[PDB]
Amino acid sequence: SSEAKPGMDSLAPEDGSHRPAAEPTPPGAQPTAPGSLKAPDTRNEKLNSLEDVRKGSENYALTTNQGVRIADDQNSLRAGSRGPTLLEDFILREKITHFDHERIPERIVHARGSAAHGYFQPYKSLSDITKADFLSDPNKITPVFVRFSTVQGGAGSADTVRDIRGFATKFYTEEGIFDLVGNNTPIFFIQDAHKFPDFVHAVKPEPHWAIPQGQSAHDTFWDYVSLQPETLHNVMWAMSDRGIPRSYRTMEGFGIHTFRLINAEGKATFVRFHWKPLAGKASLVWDEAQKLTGRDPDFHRRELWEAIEAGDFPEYELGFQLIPEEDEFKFDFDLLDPTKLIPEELVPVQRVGKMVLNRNPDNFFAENEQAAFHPGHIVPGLDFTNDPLLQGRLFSYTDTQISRLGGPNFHEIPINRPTCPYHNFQRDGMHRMGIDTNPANYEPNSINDNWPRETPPGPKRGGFESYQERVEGNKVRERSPSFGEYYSHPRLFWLSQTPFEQRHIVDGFSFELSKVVRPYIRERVVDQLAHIDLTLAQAVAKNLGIELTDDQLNITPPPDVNGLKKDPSLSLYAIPDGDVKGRVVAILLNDEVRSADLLAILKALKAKGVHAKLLYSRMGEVTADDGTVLPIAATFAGAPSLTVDAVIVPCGNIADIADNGDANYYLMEAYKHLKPIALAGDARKFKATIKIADQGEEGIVEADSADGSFMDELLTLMAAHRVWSRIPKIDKIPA
Amino acid sequence: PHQHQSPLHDSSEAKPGMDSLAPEDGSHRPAAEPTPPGAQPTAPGSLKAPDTRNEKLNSLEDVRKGSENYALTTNQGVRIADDQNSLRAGSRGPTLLEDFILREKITHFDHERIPERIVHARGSAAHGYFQPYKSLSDITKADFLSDPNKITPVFVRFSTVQGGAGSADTVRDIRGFATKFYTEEGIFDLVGNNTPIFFIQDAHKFPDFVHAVKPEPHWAIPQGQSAHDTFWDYVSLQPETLHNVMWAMSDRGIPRSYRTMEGFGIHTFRLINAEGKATFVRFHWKPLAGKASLVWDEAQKLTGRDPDFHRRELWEAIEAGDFPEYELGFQLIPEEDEFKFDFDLLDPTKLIPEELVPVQRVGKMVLNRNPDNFFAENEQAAFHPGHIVPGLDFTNDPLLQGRLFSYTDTQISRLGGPNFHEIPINRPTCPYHNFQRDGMHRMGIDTNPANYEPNSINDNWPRETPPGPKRGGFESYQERVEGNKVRERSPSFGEYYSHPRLFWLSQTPFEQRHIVDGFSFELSKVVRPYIRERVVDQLAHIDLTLAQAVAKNLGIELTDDQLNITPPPDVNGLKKDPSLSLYAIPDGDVKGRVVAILLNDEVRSADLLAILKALKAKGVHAKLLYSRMGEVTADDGTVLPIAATFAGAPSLTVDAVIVPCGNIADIADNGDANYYLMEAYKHLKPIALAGDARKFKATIKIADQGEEGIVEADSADGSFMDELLTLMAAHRVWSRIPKIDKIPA
Amino acid sequence: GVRIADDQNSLRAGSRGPTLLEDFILREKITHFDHERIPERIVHARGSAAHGYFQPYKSLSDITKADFLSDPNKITPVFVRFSTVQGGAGSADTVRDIRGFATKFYTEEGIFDLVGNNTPIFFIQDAHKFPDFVHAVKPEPHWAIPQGQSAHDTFWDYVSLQPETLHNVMWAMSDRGIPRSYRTMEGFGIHTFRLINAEGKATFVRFHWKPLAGKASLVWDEAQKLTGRDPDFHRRELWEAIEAGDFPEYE
Amino acid sequence: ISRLGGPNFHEIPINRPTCPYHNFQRDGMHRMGIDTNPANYEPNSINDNWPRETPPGPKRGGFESYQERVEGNKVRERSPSFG
Amino acid sequence: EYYSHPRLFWLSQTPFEQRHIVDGFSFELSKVVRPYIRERVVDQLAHIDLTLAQAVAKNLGIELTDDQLNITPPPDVNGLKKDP
Ligand code: HEM
Ligand code: HEM
Ligand code: HEM
Repeated sequence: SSEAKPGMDSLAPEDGSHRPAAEPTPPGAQPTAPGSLKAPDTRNEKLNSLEDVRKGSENYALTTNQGVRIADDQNSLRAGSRGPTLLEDFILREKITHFDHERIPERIVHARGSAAHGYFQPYKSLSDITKADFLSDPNKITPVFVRFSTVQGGAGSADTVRDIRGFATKFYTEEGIFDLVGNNTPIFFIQDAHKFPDFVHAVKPEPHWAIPQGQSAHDTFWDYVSLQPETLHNVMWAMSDRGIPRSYRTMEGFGIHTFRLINAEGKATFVRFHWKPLAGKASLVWDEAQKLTGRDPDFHRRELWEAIEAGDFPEYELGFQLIPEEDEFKFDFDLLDPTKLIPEELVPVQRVGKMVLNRNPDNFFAENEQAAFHPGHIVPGLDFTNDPLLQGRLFSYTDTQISRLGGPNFHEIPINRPTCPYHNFQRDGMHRMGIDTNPANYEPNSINDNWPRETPPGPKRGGFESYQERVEGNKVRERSPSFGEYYSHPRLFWLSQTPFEQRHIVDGFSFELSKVVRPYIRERVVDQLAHIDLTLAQAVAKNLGIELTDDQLNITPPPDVNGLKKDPSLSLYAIPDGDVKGRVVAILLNDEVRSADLLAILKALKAKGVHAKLLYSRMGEVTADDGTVLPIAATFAGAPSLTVDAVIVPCGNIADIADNGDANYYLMEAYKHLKPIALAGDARKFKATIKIADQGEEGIVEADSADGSFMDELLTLMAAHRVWSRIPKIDKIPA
Repeated sequence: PHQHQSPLHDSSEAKPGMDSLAPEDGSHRPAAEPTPPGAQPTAPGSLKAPDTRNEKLNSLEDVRKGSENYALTTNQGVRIADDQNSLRAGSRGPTLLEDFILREKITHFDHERIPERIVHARGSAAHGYFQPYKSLSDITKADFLSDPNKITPVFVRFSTVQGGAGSADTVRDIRGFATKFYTEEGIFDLVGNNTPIFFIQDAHKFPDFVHAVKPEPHWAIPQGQSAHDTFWDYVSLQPETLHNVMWAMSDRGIPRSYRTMEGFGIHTFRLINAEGKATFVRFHWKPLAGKASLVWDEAQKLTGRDPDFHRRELWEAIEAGDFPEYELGFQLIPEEDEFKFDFDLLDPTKLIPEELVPVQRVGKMVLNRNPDNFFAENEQAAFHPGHIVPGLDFTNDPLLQGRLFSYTDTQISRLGGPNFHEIPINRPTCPYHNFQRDGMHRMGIDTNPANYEPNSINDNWPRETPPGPKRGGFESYQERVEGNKVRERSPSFGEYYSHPRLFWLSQTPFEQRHIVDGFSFELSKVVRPYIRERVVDQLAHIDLTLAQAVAKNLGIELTDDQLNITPPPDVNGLKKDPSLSLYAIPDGDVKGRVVAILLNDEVRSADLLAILKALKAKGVHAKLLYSRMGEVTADDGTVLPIAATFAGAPSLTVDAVIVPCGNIADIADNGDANYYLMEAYKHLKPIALAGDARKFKATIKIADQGEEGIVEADSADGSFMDELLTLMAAHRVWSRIPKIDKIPA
Repeated sequence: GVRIADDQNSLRAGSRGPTLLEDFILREKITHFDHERIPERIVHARGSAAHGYFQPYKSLSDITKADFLSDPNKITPVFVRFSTVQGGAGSADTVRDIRGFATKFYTEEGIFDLVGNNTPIFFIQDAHKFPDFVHAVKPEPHWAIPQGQSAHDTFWDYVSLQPETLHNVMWAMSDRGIPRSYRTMEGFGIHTFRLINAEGKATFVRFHWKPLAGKASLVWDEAQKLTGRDPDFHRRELWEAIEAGDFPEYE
Repeated sequence: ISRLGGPNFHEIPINRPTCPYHNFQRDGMHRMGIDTNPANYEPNSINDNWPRETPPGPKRGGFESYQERVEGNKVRERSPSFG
Repeated sequence: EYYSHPRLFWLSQTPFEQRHIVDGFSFELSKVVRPYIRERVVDQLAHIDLTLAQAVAKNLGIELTDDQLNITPPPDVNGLKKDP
């Protein structure tokens, strides 16, 4: 009955094993913790400015929100032991009221997201092309807050779904907040913002039954796509492995729209923003990603948090595609068309700076959930263009943030606050934090000598002025004829893919269309694919039991994009960029592990910054051949192959795990998913479960012992991400 | 010199770069020192009195925003170049959707308003401090009452009840008097009214009573008035309302200032000491400035001439250094004495007569600083009687019981969520730590690994604190509860006429006349005559003299049966209690009062010098009035600045009128000057006439020999000013009442 | 009520010009879209519902004066929502959790809501502990992990320190925590309530829902993998059974 | 939106049109209207593209803005004619 | 009283249902990072049923103390050992 009474006092273990070490530790070594407790020495101007709202807990009394000390937090106030609860229990009512009101509306789109703190630093001054203060000095450090997201799913949906990913960066500049709100693909599905609710309604769960969550694999999405060919380009990206990234650290970022850079002389240069991952480009395979939404719906959120806790800081290079004003009409596509990409072969990405994400938040709700990004948040030195999708976004973000964040003072929520000064004549509104002392709440005023005052535009610390673009035309609701091309960009993307990426696009479309109940929708989508590429259209049609007509086989292919048939920068894997730091290997233990193998495996993995998870049939410990006590991180079922990048089976008492269904399935799944597998000594007997002949094959590392050559072979395979050459062999594998 | 021309006459007013617009002489800036009302423009508290400070005011510095020498920016910190124009395609073209500066500015403006308070929507607030006279550790373990040297910052909001946030101050209504104590052991809110009782007994009836008093639902009329059918319909059918109605119909319902009214918690609460002993308590606020009220005609007309009179007077008194001061008082009743009275201690429609249980002086509260921003500090302030601290507890009073639920519930929608305690004005100054998370507008960033208890992950922190003599956890007094679950009023509450009778007989004859006139005026506004008759029938159960006088004014004749109604009994042997009268016991202070001085084009400087010297010595303010603004020149050449016109600052706004000598012919035939005196005369205010100004006695129908309340002499001097200040100490000239009815004003 | 001529384009100054603030059609369409979401339920945010009817077998006037239970021919329309507890509105169906079973009875004498779960008991004894228990089971505050799972430190920390939770924990750990369908689980009001008859006599009562389809549950590996292959499995099965005429029935 | 608690303020009885109103807008706080349309987007084939756009015409036609000619640079500037 | 109702439930289950309860606890506790929490939960299970606690402990590499093996089972519920 002591559990139902005040107080329980000290409940922590005497050994202090409840507390995680405040130092970089590998994933699973320590319990995860709020950022300021895990890495207190990791700081920047924004993190430091948040100290005034940080609340501790240690050695403090439990109180009401009014500061009244609570004596009993286990019971309601009642008339007797077994009596009715009394209306006068203000402690119960305050505690329950706050609980009852915890939830706020989720984001209309990108509701599912994971965020981190970091910093940006430019390589050199960009004063020749932009007067933006954050890009003016190589020694200028700009704090950032980045949120990565899916699009369709709710805040409680799964991470490894097939979707476009959001990549939003809040720059806390000395001249205002700049939000770069992008996606992991260089194009969007639609051309004009007016269609945004139509497209979103089509991709989102269907209105009658609210199915499916985090999936475009349903009738309404494909109905919209079939009737709106402008969507075909982004659909091609979503159907590719781009739609299933391995991690937020292994995907690209793009602003999509052409914006303008404005220099001190007033010269405008067209710009498209890019984020290039230091970890390279890497994606999952469909079966692995779908099953991973089951085994770990928080996979990406977890991987992001744990990489930062390990010191494997996600790093991205900021890049600009720069086009002079006089080159506006030099391309086959309209620069203002967000369904069109600018090929890197035509306009190269100029590396401008680097962003490092080095600290997790303290409280997910207060920092991540309440963060408000808006592409309308630009600074002097930047400007918009007439892109009709960007134009509409400018209205949307401010409007949605009012209801989501409960009013017009959302900029006063700590995460959203600028670190630079902010002063104006705006007043009141729900939850007003700032107390204005200004005698005047209007301008022009004489009572406060007209302060705060306007600042003229200038080279630095000047007021914002829009680029004086010449506008000529009649007031029309009309799409520009220049935007009326829908097939060349999807064709360019398709031909830029490797044959194995092309197979994955075919399988992506085939799987999704098989989930469409109305067959005519499938047929209409296949007809659209025939206007892109006949090989793609035939391969999808075959998987759907659809036969193409003679007329469909005679469809003239769309033209090249300014002479380009393909661009290898559009492929995830064509150009190698694979880094092993931060990757994870499963190590399948047995009851009498050969310690020499394990010592060599771990030493080689550590040298490359590759993590390991020791797996067994149960938790606790196992004892090696030399007496070394090995702690078990998880079971074979607990941390499936889906969650790792490679599998290593060291030697020892193999008979212990040879007939274990879970051990054999672990290898079969990793095999099917094209993951590198390494087998030492008697572990080579597992080749039988994966149908591999005695002579072996590429992608299966094997030797008498785990040593120098063995580990170099496995790490080289890990640098290539997956064993693509294994694809013809997986179809026979029951996994 | 005084011919300042505008810096803007052309298209430059539509362009950026208007730059410095303040006058070169710096006359735009008010002096950051105590100044009398109207001497300087009013200003935010931190700019007017920067040296006036307390723990709460100091803790608000982190959210205070400046302005001087700063760039005009968006809420994102982006410097604005042009705040005069929208972005358009050409100078005569359409506004562009891409104008984010316009949209942010208009969005914030479009969302400025929040719901007003359901009741007490009209209010005025100030910062201050409380300090107890001595330790009260024998009766309460409350930290704020434990040491005479312990200073507790306060935030007080005074209010009306019925009217909206934009309604008038000098209405006939009950007034709210809410005090937020920022104690070291939590926030304690003492949420009271200016009368010792409420209209109703059980909280379940609160929406019925409020809906009846509020504007009628079909047409939303009347504002700030109980003078309508529904209110009197409810009163006529609910005799429990009669006691507070008597207070509302008296001059208590029309206070002169928030500084000149009493405050009461109404409910019996409990004080809990370190030994666990409970003592029943009723809270009182005793005004240092004494008790003073307006008269009906004066109050009603003042809602027109200055709907902001009380808000204004409160703000200016603090700016002048005439700080509102109130003594905290306790009526203490031992637990064993619970059933010793004719009335139920838990009945909020019953007062505890001071003759039976005296008010014990406990401490003093001083309001010494105005807020910086009315919306941020006053509008967003959230008071709740449920906000008690260890050393205090509730009782079973059925009105208090329901209040405990209401305040938290209303504050969620009014203040946009459960984090309203994070709004700067509402924040405790003492530590606050718990496992509550999220909610709209969450400011606090919790670093605790645990958001639950019991927990081992944070070694169970924050932790429960056992109850104790000081710094202990809150524990409810272990009151014995015995009875069946019932929706039933206690028979003990079923007495409605003795307390209204006690109040009535405690009033002076002139206060009694004002109660009769209050009821008569209000009931004359009721359209359905049967309602008037039913109310008169209720008055006959209180006092026959009262009922007959009201009935006469309404053309109603009392029946033989009504004339034979047995009067209600005394209250524990008391027929009356002089503490219930505003004026029976003198307590009139002159400091902070205002005198209108009616100037002429050639004022006798000797009179004006003597008048101003004597007023200043007593801390009485003066306003120099004339037929126009600017200046007038005295007989000796002294240049006199005019504060307002006769029409601009009417007699309603002042406590007394002085007319010095000089060129009286200049103002003798001025309608406004004569009406000024006629109005002040009708409203029973002291009037002083020097030399040729005595010719004004003809407009007020006063004989050559004069009368009490009219100060007159050959010149304004020592005796003249002492006579006027003695009249001002008595507040009004009650003896003048029989003469005012013939006055056309 | 204004007829729209073109729902494909924003209003702009020229075919490649800026969007104009005067496009009231665009702004209304985007404003509504921008404000579609409302807060999800604090608990039981993931749920699936259907319309139906209730009918008593005989008059229960001897034990209760409740009008909906007074006549065997009295048909009471119902709205039922089945749910999980921990997960968001976008979380998966076949998680290991307790299930909600809420019934709204549209009676002739007012709405009666029978708000129950698929287990006969709850985790805790006093409502004061509800935010403590919920915060412990929900995603951890620093990183908002895990979704739809009690398989994390804070939940088991609370359970280890609060033995009153053990009973409902046993039920959650059993196959009761992974039902095959909402049609194949029991329902309970958990609390003892009172029935009051016309003579004023009180009888203590505990409410039960007995599935006509019987009791059936998944196995853990299947339930977990099914949160991946079909996170909408229960919502789908409920909708489709109704569309097929295989009406969920409960006594 | 803030004064009336959401985007469905047109469903408040006084604000309701007396003429028909049908579109693809959904949800929002206090949604009164229960949409039966299988589609909540356009173009759609699942509901044969209904509700449909109406071309502008003499009566009962769709709204079209007057094709005013716009010529000028993007400026934050008062017209001298207003001075 | 916290153990007699969990025991009644446990004893009312089929051996395959009991195996599934053991596996439920084992899988969940394997996901708990702090080992002392797993041990404290196993200690609670020992106050319910020793067969249940031992089976969960084995899957977690936890060894029950002599004191834990000597924990007296909670009483039956009004004479019932099981309710099918
Ligand atoms: C280039 C095409 C687009 C991109 C790259 C994009 C990207 C994003 C991203 C990354 C977020 C989430 C930011 C966060 O982490 O909180 C988001 C939020 C959102 N976007 Fe966009 N978006 C696009 C187009 C649109 C359009 C056309 C509209 C509407 C006209 C729109 C309306 C919204 C809204 C309402 C939100 C939720 C904002 C909030 O609640 O704070 N987006 N978008
Ligand atoms: C002794 C009888 C009563 C007294 C002295 C009293 C006094 C007051 C005062 C002074 C205020 C305004 C606080 C401020 O300045 O912000 C107020 C507000 C209010 N009162 Fe009472 N009240 C009484 C009874 C009730 C009852 C019975 C209820 C309902 C159960 C109630 C509900 C409210 C509500 C809902 C507000 C608005 C508070 C807010 O919006 O922050 N009051 N009361
Ligand atoms: C016998 C124990 C309990 C049972 C069976 C139970 C059951 C449920 C169910 C089924 C719902 C979802 C109704 C729906 O489909 O919308 C729910 C909602 C909820 N429950 Fe309970 N509950 C219990 C205890 C609690 C406690 C102790 C509290 C708080 C003190 C609580 C607070 C809530 C809240 C706030 C909601 C959301 C209601 C809404 O947003 O409409 N529940 N509960």
